[PDB]
Amino acid sequence: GRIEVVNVSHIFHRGTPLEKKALENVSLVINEGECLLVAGNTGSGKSTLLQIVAGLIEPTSGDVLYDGEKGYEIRRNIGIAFQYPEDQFFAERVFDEVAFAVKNFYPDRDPVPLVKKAMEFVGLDFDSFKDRVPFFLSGGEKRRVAIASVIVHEPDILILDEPLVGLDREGKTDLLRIVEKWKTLGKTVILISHDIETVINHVDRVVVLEKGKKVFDGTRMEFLEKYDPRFFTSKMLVMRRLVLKGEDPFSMSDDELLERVCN
Amino acid sequence: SGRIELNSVSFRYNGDYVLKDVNAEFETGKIYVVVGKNGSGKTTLLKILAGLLAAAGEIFLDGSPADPFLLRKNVGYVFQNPSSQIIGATVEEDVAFSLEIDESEMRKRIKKVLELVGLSGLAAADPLNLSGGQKQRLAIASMLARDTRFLALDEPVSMLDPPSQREIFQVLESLKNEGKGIILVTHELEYLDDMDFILHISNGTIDFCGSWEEFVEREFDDVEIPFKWKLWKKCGKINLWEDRYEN
Ligand SMILES: Nc1ncnc2c1ncn2[C@@H]1O[C@H](COP(=O)(O)OP(=O)(O)NP(=O)(O)O)[C@@H](O)[C@H]1O
Ligand SMILES: Nc1ncnc2c1ncn2[C@@H]1O[C@H](COP(=O)(O)OP(=O)(O)NP(=O)(O)O)[C@@H](O)[C@H]1O
Ligand SMILES: [Cl-]
Ligand SMILES: [Cl-]
Ligand SMILES: [Cl-]
Ligand SMILES: [Mg+2]
Ligand SMILES: [Mg+2]
Repeated sequence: GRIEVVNVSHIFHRGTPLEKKALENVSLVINEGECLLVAGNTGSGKSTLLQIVAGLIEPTSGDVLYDGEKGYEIRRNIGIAFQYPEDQFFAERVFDEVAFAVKNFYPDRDPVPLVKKAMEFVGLDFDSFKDRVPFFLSGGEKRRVAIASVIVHEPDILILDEPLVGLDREGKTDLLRIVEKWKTLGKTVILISHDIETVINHVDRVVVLEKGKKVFDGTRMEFLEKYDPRFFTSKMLVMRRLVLKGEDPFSMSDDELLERVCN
Repeated sequence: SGRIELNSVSFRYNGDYVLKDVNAEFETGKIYVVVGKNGSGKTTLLKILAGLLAAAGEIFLDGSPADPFLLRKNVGYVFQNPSSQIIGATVEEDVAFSLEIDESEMRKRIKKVLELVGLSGLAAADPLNLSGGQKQRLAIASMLARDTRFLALDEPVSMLDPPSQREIFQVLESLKNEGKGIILVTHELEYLDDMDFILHISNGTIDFCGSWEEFVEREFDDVEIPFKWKLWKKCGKINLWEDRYEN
């Protein structure tokens, strides 16, 4: 629940003529019940970071301390979703794909109820998707399958890499519902999303990367008010006008924003 | 130049139709944006356009009929997941790949599409170890190298940040001006500068097809309306963009 990364940096293939400094001395604290948005350009290396935080790779020069530690059945409470869902598939049927986490960390219990509720809270009908091949689904349906497979066993840490990508409006409101219903449970969420504009109503703290370096680690409220706004979306610039004069735009419907801007 | 023409086109994967009697014309020089909820048939339509799927009904490329093998020969396609069209020990081998069928030229048509998508200097890197956004960039490049009359893109910039999305779309727009047909599937529409048409797909049929105004009017619920446009019709020109630089 209390993931702390200490002077981590990671070097891909240290020895050969390439090395690549994916990460550059990253250190940040992410408390429980906190939702963190990992942002930055395409070279920043946020996916690398979330892979480390999820214990998928070993830093070549760092530690991530959960409360100390490593790896044991702490696995149990980590659930990372890859930005490309197919990079995560292994099963020939959607049911097996989703049921993995339950069958793995909880080999005693019947998975059918759990994977059922998991599937329907990403909008996938059970008797309609359970026996289909994951690879033979639409992009949005693949995204949903991934999300479901990593929320099925209710981990303490829910790491989502580009979870909005490929979903329709209904799919995105389903995802954000998931994020909320895991903040309510006092669980930790970690987000990568180029689309800050949507996620930010539901995020507590932003971190921004830059060639591995961390060039920002403020709060949500302190990111729209203290960060280079050259590349904000219109909505973000608007919320910015609303934070600068005193108000709290993170609680205004897409229309209430407008009214409070011109009228 | 040219013009694809779908007449009474329907498609089944195995079970029930995912496309039910589609009629359309896609003409060089204009740009078509395709929207609709998950499982509506956008990708299937697009693959039928690029000759990647054989569909029921008639499809004409310039008056004459066209099998998939002819359609492929004249529409470049970009996958939702770039990885399924990435192959080659390095990036230049990747771009080079569908310059399969010379070595002289087939090397800066390459680094032209690479400088175009913003991938210059990585041409000697294992494609497999690019970032997600850069893999997408790569796919765009390799399709552009083909130099097809039609560009069929299935959510091409769905993982670039909005500045990058905007710039890539400007590249596409340029290519629209040079007489290339452009059919674009996206869920964002946010980065879209201009468009000639918006098609909406409900459950296998093209529900709507007209101007952008007509689209924001009919009120569809499955498609997110850009905050920028909402902010355009009310408030009007408030010159918000100044905040990006503020002197
Ligand atoms: N396995 C790998 N081997 C070598 N280089 C890698 C590997 N994975 C990532 N890189 C490089 O490390 C950098 C950061 O990668 P990555 O962590 O995917 O960035 P990112 O934040 O996810 N960018 P994006 O998701 O596309 O917006 C890039 O320049 C990659 O080329
Ligand atoms: N390769 C495939 N094999 C079998 N069925 C498929 C395949 N791809 C898609 N389908 C199904 O066909 C229907 C329409 O698919 P598709 O054409 O990808 O819709 P879509 O508009 O692309 N949805 P999305 O990409 O998530 O926004 C869905 O119900 C899918 O389950
Ligand atoms: Cl199937
Ligand atoms: Cl048409
Ligand atoms: Cl809307
Ligand atoms: Mg990433
Ligand atoms: Mg699709």
